[PDB]
Amino acid sequence: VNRAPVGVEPQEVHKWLQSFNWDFKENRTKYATKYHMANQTKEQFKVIAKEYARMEAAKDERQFGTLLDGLTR
Amino acid sequence: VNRAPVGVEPQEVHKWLQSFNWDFKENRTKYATKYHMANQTKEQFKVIAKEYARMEAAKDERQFGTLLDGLTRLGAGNKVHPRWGETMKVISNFLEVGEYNAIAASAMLWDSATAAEQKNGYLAQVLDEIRHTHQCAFINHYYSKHYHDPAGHNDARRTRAIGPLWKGMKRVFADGFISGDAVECSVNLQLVGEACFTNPLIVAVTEWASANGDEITPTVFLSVETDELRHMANGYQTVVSIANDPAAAKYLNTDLNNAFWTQQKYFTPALGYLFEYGSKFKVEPWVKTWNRWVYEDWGGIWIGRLGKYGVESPRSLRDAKTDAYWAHHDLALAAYALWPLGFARLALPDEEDQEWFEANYPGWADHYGKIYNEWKKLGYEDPKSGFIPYAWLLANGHDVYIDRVSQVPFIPSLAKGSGSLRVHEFNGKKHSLTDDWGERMWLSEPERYECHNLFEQYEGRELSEVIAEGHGVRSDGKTLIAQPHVRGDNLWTLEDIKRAGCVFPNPLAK
Amino acid sequence: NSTRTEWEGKIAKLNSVDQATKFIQDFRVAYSSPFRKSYDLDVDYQYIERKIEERLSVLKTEKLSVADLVTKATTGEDAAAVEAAWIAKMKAAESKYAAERIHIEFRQLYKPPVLPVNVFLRTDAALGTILMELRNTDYYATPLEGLRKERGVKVLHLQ
Amino acid sequence: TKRGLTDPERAAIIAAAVPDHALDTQRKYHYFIQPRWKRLSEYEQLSCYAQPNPDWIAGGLDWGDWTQKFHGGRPSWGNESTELRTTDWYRHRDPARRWHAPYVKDKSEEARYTQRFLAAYSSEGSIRTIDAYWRDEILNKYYGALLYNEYGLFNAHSSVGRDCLSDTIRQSATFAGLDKVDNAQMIQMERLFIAKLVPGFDASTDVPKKIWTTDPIYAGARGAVEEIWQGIQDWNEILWAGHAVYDATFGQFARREFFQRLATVYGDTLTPFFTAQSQTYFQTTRGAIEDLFVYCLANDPEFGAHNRTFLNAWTEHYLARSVTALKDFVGIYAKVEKVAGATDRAGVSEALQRVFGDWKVDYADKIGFNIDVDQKVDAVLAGFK
Amino acid sequence: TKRGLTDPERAAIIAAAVPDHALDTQRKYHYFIQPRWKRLSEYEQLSCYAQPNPDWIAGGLDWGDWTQKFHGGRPSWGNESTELRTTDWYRHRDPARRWHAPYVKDKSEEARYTQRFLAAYSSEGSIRTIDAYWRDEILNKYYGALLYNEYGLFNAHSSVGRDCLSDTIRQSATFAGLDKVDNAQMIQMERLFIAKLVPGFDASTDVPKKIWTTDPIYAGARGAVEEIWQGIQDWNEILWAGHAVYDATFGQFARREFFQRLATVYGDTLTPFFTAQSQTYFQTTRGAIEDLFVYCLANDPEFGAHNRTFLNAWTEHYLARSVTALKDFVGIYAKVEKVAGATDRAGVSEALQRVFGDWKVDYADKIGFNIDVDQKVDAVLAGFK
Ligand SMILES: [Fe+3]
Ligand SMILES: [Fe+3]
Repeated sequence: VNRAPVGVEPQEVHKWLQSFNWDFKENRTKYATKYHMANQTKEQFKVIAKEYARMEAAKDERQFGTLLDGLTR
Repeated sequence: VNRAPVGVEPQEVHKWLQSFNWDFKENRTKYATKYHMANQTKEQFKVIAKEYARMEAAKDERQFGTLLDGLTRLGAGNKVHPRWGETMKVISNFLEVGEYNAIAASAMLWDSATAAEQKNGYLAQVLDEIRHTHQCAFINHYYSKHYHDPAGHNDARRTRAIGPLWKGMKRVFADGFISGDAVECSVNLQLVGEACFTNPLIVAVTEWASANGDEITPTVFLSVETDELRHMANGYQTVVSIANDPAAAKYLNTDLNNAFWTQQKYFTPALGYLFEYGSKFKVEPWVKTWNRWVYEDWGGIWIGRLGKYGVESPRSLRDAKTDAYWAHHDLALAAYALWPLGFARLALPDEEDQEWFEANYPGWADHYGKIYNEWKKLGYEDPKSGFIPYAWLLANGHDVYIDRVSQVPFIPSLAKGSGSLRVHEFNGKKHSLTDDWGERMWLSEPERYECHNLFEQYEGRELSEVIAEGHGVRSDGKTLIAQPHVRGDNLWTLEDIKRAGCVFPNPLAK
Repeated sequence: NSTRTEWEGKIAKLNSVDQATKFIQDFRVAYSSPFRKSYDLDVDYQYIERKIEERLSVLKTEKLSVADLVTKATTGEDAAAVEAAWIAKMKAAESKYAAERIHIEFRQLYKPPVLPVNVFLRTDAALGTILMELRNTDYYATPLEGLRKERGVKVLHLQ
Repeated sequence: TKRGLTDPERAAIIAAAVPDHALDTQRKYHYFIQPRWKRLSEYEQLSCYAQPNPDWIAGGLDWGDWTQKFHGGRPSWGNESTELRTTDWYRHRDPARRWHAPYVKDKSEEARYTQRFLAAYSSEGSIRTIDAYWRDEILNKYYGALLYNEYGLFNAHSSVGRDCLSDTIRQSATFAGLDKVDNAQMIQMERLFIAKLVPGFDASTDVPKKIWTTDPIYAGARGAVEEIWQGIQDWNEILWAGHAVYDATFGQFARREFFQRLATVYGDTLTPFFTAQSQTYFQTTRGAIEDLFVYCLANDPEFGAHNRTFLNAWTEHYLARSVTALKDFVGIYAKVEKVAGATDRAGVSEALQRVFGDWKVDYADKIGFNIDVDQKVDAVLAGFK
Repeated sequence: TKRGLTDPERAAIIAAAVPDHALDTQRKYHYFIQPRWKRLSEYEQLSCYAQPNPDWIAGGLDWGDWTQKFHGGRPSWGNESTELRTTDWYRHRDPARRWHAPYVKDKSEEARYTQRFLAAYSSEGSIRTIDAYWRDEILNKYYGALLYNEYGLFNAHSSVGRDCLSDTIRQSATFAGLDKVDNAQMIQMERLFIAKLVPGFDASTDVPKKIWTTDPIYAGARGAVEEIWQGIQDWNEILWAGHAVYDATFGQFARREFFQRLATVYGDTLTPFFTAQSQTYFQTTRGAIEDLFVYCLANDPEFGAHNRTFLNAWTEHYLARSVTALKDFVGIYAKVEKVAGATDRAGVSEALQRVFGDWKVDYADKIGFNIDVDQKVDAVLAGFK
């Protein structure tokens, strides 16, 4: 077996996100509207939940350290 | 089955830590020692690895957010008065080496212990001293990016090996912590180094820095200070563990007195000099701070606390009190006279500073201010004059010597403190000693003290060549890192030092 | 530095284990301790010693066997016997001066690569334990003049 | 009371004093350190050259002799503490680039996840499906006995922490020791958790200690650990014999191939959670040990055959002592329920083949050691019931 | 360019302007919020009363009518969006006290540990001991098919995120939806990891999608999910039918009792790592759902029999649809190797007894629902081969 260190990055998981939906008859919106959204619209940022949480925690620690320690001193 | 949410807290795991050791014949210490540690000694903080990591990460995030986001937005890097900006080059780099050697000292104490809880505490101390080393490095890392003169902050590790003040630092905080009996190193590092000097200093440095316009050093040092109480606990537990040994009553007071003299001999002059002569706004006279630190806090409270285990106050405290009034002024004169050998920019006391010095030290004027005024009049700060203070001292009958044990400079004819000059010849070499305790140390164990001073190393060599071989120049390759003024114009270069033609003599040639 | 270069040139000519043992023992006896014979290499001898130690280590690994490298001294004698003999000799020393002479001579004669690292460190620890226990008793009893007389030092100036 | 940033008078004075131009153009901290990778990293800048070493210790920048020494003349740090030689002791780089802050960050994340997982597992009642014999005897006794192996390998680092000749190696050794002690504490945490879940389960260390010190199955283990702990003083030899030979064979077998594998054939959902942490620690330590002992010492430009000679001798001795330990330990297969492909002779033979082949490829080929895997497998299996 | 802290002139002017004494003595932020616990917490202070609601919505502090409404007159938020009634919609408290910062902190720790574990597991070569049939067929197909169950339960929260009448409930629902989508993405991550380890393993979603949409085994699952997703609009009903009835029975069985348990009897060391994360998420969501639907709605002082009536009707309907799904799913036991006590009829009977008894004690006793566990077990086992 191959014994090289590997992991999985978010762009590899995001590649398969489109195929998570399946078509049935009542798969429609619940709210009144005048338009219909295109089925093949893509996203410009390759974000999943874990990557989002990592980025937000990195931002929050920097934000909170300043206010709670330096400006208070 | 019971289906209630439970976990395991650290105090439950710590309960079983004692029974992790098993007895076999060769379960002994690997280092030479005079004492044996008690097998049933406990620890006062209930710390395991995961809890330690959690606490340290919580501290580090708060420390780093401030420096990397807020003080950088405020532009606080270039709002510190220059004198303190050059004082911090010496202070941070000198504290770093002591923090680093505390790593090995605590590792040797963990090697020497027999109980598992005592080993756990020493391991936590090792990790803390690694953290403290990295923080002290980060202070200079920040000054290198955001301060207006990064020359001294850039390469202190390489360029600190030229000057005379670095050798006494290695004796008290590099070789005084790792060479000798393990308990001797314990009492050097915790009972005297941290309990009596370092911990009060980390609090005073912050107040002086904030008075002089600095907010990076308070940010780092106030967080550094939060770890030491555990190290004081480690020292108390080490003293309690050796109390029942018969040796303790034979040797403990001797090691305590030797460690106290070793530490005070260098921290009395150097800290006072760096505080008073390296600042624009003066928080407090150094003599009162020293009195309240050593004489009343450590000398009284800690010594009374440990007296019940046989510990006595050192018999050299009277000499320390006697010479703790003028020592830093003598060291300041020595450091001003040999400015080309340092790695920071200096500044002679001006009129307001002279008024403060005379107000708080009556008699400072007639002795030191006259010398400083004469040096200023002769062209101390002017590159074109070619005035070397060391040549002036030599031509006026004032000679500089270096102690064989302590490695502290000494000028017998311009010193108002204690101590006298002693010159001995042994086995065909001449040695100079400056006090009674160091003389006894050298006469009792001559094999431990074989260090070289700069006069022996640099004898007969031109000053500019010594500066250039030790990488004492700036980026352009001609200007020197050390300067006699704190202005931004009229700096000294290698040619200016070469014109003076200073050559190192042999002080003991007689 | 030219002293370093010429001593390195002399070191490079050693080609036998016995020659390198004699060379290192002579150098350490001549220039190492406070009881050294000469002070003419004060600022250069710790570099030349490390050069000699590297040449003798290379020669040892090129000439000897594993059993010799682990159990025997470079002089050809058994390391455990050397350790036992020297600990017996220290234990019989009467005063602190003879004890320190014995310790210094042991460090000057049997020090790696001449003696294996583990046995040397174990013997050094034991000798140091005895020396410290013998020195530190009655540290402040003798006056400074008596200490000067006991050490045998000559006073050149006394301010 | 008064600060130099917020006081108008002091701020004005400081602004008057501060020069309007920079006095130097080099703003990189410790630019003279040679970078291992493309550019100088923060780990190298904050780590390298922190230890003050004179020029007679390879790679040092200072000069002179130590100011104070041991009684008799032993230096604070010297060349006499190890058999191996090098042209520069400042060459070692940790592949993971760990200084204090990222290290404590990672361990804190692991500690908070562990607590959350234990709370959820306790709420979910998953302990009901575990095999009663496995949990009652094998786990509770022998998994608890492995604790003392971990503790001894932890205590082996005391002399390495003091006698080491560099500053990156000191960090690597300290982190390895903290990993070992964390493994021991995690084993005890799992035992305590199972004690609060299952009534009648005992989490005391009396039976595991009696097994460790008296039971024949671990008789060959203690011995090895003891000689690595209090039998040698050379710090390079301690590191090599502890992490690259003894652990990578015996501890790898015992942790990965017996306890983690047999938990997944007996319906145990709790042990792999802790075994995963143990394996992650092992791999992280292996990277640094391999870097130190292969890139720097065994591949030295001037030395290297000298170091290879010493390393081969050490490998021979301690491989013999690890094979003894494994052949002694393999007698535990007579106490478990028979499972085809795992517990019979064939399963153990393939497990030993995997362990020995992995160790071969990882260390022996890089050092120059010659090993026959079949002979080792037969020597260990001579103790199979 | 110029700042009011560092400019001497502006600092002096501001210091002159600032009064020397405080003008008020109350320094607690939103002191008028009633604390659930002993003292007011930061979660409550930063969360409660953020939604501006008039007095004709229970617990509101504003007055008047909405400034803009839907065409035809539908309010922005109204009482017509749910069947259940209460005296205060601001009563819900999350037991874990989660606002944004601790939530992202925990998930980030989990994400960094997952990456480290995958790197170590890949380096260690532990995939060699897995059962080939289990990995090739059962995991790769049906574990991948469970992804769409997770995705549908995730998409069920879109209307709850818009029509909810409070601000703590909105946070709880959003976090539950993010947990479901994270579960689906984690299943796909494990499949991709196994694809880079084992040659010939396919991580595409074509076969799992075909199984989800066409295979009889999941025929009863899709249906239920579909009616919970696009069949109802009441947000309370969606929350109850999705987390307290359907998931807690069918998803609990499928996740805990089939895949995690059978991994530990077939020698799989990778699946429990992800299943542990799934179970931790489930327990965290269960705490909040139980608090909302038991402490606040079913135990209302004025209402409560009205809410219990509606809850009992919903429980009847969706318990019938979960029993149908389970009886349909239980036909997968004919595709696995027989193992005594786990795969035979007795093992499945005890597994179903455990699941149904846990659900009984957790929800039915607190709501007032009457259930016979033996009848449910027999109804499900009528589909056993
Ligand atoms: Fe410290
Ligand atoms: Fe400390």
